Amino acid sequence: RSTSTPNV
Amino acid sequence: RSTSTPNV
Amino acid sequence: MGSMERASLIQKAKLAEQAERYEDMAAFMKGAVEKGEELSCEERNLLSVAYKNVVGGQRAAWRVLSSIEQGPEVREYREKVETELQGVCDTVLGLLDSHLIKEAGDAESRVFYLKMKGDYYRYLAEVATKKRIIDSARSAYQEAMDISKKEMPPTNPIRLGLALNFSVFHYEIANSPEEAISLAKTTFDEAMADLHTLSYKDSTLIMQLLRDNLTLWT
Amino acid sequence: MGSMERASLIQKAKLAEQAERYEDMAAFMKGAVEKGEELSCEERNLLSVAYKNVVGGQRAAWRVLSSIEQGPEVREYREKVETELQGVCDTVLGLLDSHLIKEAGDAESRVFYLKMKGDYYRYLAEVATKKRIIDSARSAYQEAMDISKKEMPPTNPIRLGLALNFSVFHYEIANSPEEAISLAKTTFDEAMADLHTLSYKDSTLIMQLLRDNLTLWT
Ligand SMILES: COCC(=O)CCCC(O)O
Ligand SMILES: COCC(=O)CCCC(O)O
Repeated sequence: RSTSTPNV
Repeated sequence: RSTSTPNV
Repeated sequence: MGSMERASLIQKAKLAEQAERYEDMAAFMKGAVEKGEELSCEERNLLSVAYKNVVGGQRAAWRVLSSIEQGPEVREYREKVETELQGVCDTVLGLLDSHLIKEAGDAESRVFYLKMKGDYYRYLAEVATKKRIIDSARSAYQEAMDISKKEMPPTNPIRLGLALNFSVFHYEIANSPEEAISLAKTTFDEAMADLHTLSYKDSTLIMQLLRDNLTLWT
Repeated sequence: MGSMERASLIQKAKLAEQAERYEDMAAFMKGAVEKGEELSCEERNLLSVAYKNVVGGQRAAWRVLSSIEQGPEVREYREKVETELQGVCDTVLGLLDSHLIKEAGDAESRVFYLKMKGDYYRYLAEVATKKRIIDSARSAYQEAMDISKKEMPPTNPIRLGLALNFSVFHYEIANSPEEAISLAKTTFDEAMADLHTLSYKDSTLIMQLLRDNLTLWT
C-alpha cells in the first residue's frame, strides 16, 4: 500500500 | 504495578 | 441480538476478534450467553477476551485522568469514564449471577466463572472509596480456591491464573503483603513439583509472572 | 454538547487525546465546531487527529473482513462495518459544508478544509462500486491545489501533505499511475530548492514519504 500523510 | 493474568 | 441464531453470534464474535473490534465482540457474546445454553471451553475464552479488552481500555484511561487531576473539567471527565467502567463491570457480574455460575456443569467451568466474579469486583474496588465491594471480591476468590484445590491439578492454567490474581488482590487492594507473598510462593513450589506430568507450555507462562511479582514485593 | 461551554469542550478534547479515547475526542470537537466560531490552528489539528483515528480503525477492520469474504455471516458483518464507516465520513463532510469552508478567514485555513474534503470522499471511494464519488474527491483536491500554489510556499507542510494525498488518490483510486509519479516528483524537487529558507523539520518528514512512494511505483 502507498503511504498517505500521517496523523500528527 | 504487579502483573495479573494476561488476556490470552 | 435476540433475533440472531446462537451459531451466527459465536461466528461473528470470532470475526470481531480478528478485526480488533472488542466492543462488538462483547455484544455478540452477551447475546450468545442470553440464549441460555451452557458454554464450551472455547466459548468461555471468547467471553473473557472480549470483556477484558473493553474494561482494560477503560482502566488505562481512568488512571491517566486520575493522575492529571492529582476548573471542574478534569473531575467531570474522570467521573464520566468511571461511570462507564462501572456499567461494564455490573453487566458482566449480572451475566455470572444470571445464571452462568448456578448452571455450570462441572468444576473446571464453575472455577472459571468464580475467578471472573472476583476479577470484576476487584476492578470496581480500584475506583471506589467499598469495604463491602472488597469483601465480595475476597469471597468469590475463596470459593474458587476451595473447589480448585479439591478438583484440579496444581499445574492447571485456570487454577494457576486464579492464584496469581488472588495474590495481586491481597497486595494491591486489601493491604496484606504477607498473605500475597506466601500464596505466590506456595503456588509456584507446588506447580514446579508437578511439571513432570505435562500442557507444559501453558503452565510455565503464569509461573513466570508469579516469580516476577515475588521479585518486586521482596 | 449544546449545554457545555466552547472552552470546556476544547479542554476535554485534549484530555481525551491523552487518554486515547478517540470517539469521545471527536464528539467534543464536533460540539466545538457547532458553536459557530472560526477555528484556530491548534483547534483544526485536534479535529483532524480525532476523526482520522476513528476512521482509521474502521478502514483497517473493513480490509480484514473483505479479505476473509474474498453462510451469510461474513458479508453481513462487513456491511455493518461499511455502513458505520460511511456514517463517520458523511458527518465530517457535513461539518465542512456547514459552514467551515465557506466561513474560513484566509488561504491557510481554506486549503486545510478542502484537503480534508478530498480525503473523506476518497475513503468513501475505497468501499464504493461511485464514479460520482471519485469526481467529488478530484474536484475538492484540485481547488485546494490551485489556492495553495498561489498563496503558500512550496515547503509549507499542509501544501506538501495535500500533494502527497492527491498523488495517492491518482495511483490507488483513479488508475492514473503517470499523473501520480509526475506530481510526486515535481512536488519533491520544488520543496528541495526551498529548504534553505527554513520549519525545516516539519517539511522533511513528508518529503521522505514522497520518495518512499516513488520507489514503490517506479
Ligand atoms: C477467568 O479468567 C480467565 C483466564 O485466566 C484465561 C486464562 C489465561 C491464561 O491461560 O494465561
Ligand atoms: C487536512 O489534513 C491535515 C494534515 O495533513 C495534518 C498535517 C500532518 C503533517 O504535518 O504530517
